[PDB]
Order: sequence, then C-alpha cells, then structure tokens
Amino acid sequence: WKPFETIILLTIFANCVALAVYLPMPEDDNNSLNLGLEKLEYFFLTVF
Amino acid sequence: RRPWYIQGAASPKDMLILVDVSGSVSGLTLKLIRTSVSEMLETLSDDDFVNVASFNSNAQDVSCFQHLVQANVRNKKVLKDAVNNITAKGITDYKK
Ligand SMILES: *[C@@H]1O[C@H](CO)[C@@H](O)[C@H](O)[C@H]1NC(C)=O
Ligand SMILES: [Ca+2]
Repeated sequence: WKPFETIILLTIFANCVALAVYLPMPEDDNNSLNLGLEKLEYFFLTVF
Repeated sequence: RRPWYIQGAASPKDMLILVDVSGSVSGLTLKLIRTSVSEMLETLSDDDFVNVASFNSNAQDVSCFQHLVQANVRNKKVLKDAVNNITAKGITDYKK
C-alpha cells in the first residue's frame, strides 16, 4: 500500500526533532526533557 | 566589607550556604563557587553562624559538623578546606 510514504516519512522527521532538543549535560545530569525522551526513544524503536 | 562596617549594618545571622554540586556545574561554574563561598565567609562577624551543605541526589554536610558552628576564625578555616575539595556529578533535585 502507498501510505507508507505518508506515515514513515513523518516517523523520521519526528525522530530527528527527538534528537534536536536532546540537551546533553556534562557530568551525568538530566534536566527533565532528556529523561522523557529516553522513554520516547522506546516509542521510536517500537515502530521500526 | 570591613569588620566594623558589617556589625553596625546588620544583626546576627543563622546562615546556611547550599552548594549545588550536580553535573551541570563542572568547569567555569565550579571555580567560581569555590571562590564565592570563600568570599562569603569573610563577611561574617563572630555572632554569625554558618554551615555548608551541598545538595545533590541526597543532601549532605560536607563539613564534619552536621549542625551549626559558632563560626570562629577557626571554624571558618575548616569549611574552606571542605569547600575546596568538592566534586561535581549527579542530578539536581532541590527537594531533598
Ligand atoms: C579533600 O581535601 C581535603 C583537604 O586536603 C581533605 O581533608 C579531604 O579528605 C579530601 N577528600 C578527598 C575525598 O580526597
Ligand atoms: Ca542542573
């Protein structure tokens, strides 16, 4: 079916934003957003 | 900042200095706090009380005191050797 262009293109483009606001912190520190998107990295792994 | 100007412009103080020591403070912001704590303790007279408590994952007293000191000349010298050996890693919480 055609709609795999429609879905999974937005799957990547959401996932790169998931790596955009990933804010690195030097000596093992997490703010809140890095805590959340680690669990959201499970969502992107779930799809593929 | 001179002894005679401070007593005549304040009252005694039960003061308590908390130093955030997570991962977010290694580098430039470490050397400043090591400096700025060491400059804060000189504005004390000898009615003022202090105690230095880093907060981290848990909150502890890196001082060997666990309560308030009298802040002599002497007890201010103890804390500065405590301040100048603080590591920096972990997670901020502000609630513990
Ligand atoms: C930190 O340095 C002070 C002063 O030399 C010393 O009393 C203390 O034991 C040191 N702590 C560690 C973990 O090296
Ligand atoms: Ca922090």
